[PDB]
Amino acid sequence: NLAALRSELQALRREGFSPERLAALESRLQALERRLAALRSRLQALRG
Amino acid sequence: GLCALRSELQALRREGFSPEELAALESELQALERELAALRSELQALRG
Repeated sequence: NLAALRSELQALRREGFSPERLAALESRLQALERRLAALRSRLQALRG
Repeated sequence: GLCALRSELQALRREGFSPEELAALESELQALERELAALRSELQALRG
């Protein structure tokens, strides 16, 4: 579902939408992914 | 994606992990869930 958000983000960049909000949405998406990866490593740490 | 981390967290509770142990993980999960819902509404905000 995250890649689906990236597809919608890129589609908005192709359609020439607001660069200020698409940039904040991109950096917000990069932050959420970098926090999901850390949350995966914590649950995985309980098994190794 | 994020759905697997929810199932991975719910399964830990099924494995005997008390809600106090996963409190840091369940609060980080919900913080990303609402982050995901906010990012989706921001997408509709541009198309709006």
